[PDB]
Amino acid sequence: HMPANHFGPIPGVPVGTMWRFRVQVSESGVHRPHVAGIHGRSNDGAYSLVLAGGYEDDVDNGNYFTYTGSGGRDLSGNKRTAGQSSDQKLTNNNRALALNCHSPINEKGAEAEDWRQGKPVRVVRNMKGGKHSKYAPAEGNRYDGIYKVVKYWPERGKSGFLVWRYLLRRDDTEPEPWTREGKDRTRQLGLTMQYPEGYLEALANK
DNA sequence: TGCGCTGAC
DNA sequence: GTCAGCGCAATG
Repeated sequence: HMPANHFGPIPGVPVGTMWRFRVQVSESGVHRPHVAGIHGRSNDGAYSLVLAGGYEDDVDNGNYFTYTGSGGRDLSGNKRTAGQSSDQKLTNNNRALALNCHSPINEKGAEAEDWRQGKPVRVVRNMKGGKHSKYAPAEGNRYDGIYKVVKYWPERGKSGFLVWRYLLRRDDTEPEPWTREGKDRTRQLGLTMQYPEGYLEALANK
């Protein structure tokens, strides 16, 4: 098993792989947290993240995307999601993603000096991101490859509350699964949606 | 809309 | 131990 702090691609899991549920993506090692959008360690960096349309400030343009940090929410009442209700902070997961940027951690945001030297982040796109993105898969989760953090900065989001934003750019030798070349690669690799054992059965009989 | 669960600390 | 949390096959 790859360690939890493994940076980079997971051996045996090619770009284009698909899983129906987040828990499955977690077991693959691609994105360990089954809920959180970012998997990171505040004093190391972020190993992966998921675009699932959970934050209104996310902007997905394929090879480039602006990701939103987590937090700035009031999850009281034993919740896991809510609208913005407070300013986000460059701590925990947000500090982790910032560390991937090839530049000294800056409390006011920073820009990378040769973004390609930054730490790699595995990116997964979820179907729920399809309401505001033409790159999200129609179903489940899809591993889209390695991206790097070009820069990050704070600014008020659509809600009026401060949010941390990150510009990610793809840096992977395998083709993007959404392009013509990528769909051919997926076909060539024979990749198909991974469902839990007995899921389809419980779906049909249902 | 709240629960069981997992990773970070 | 405590807390964060881009889930969800659930439930009204």
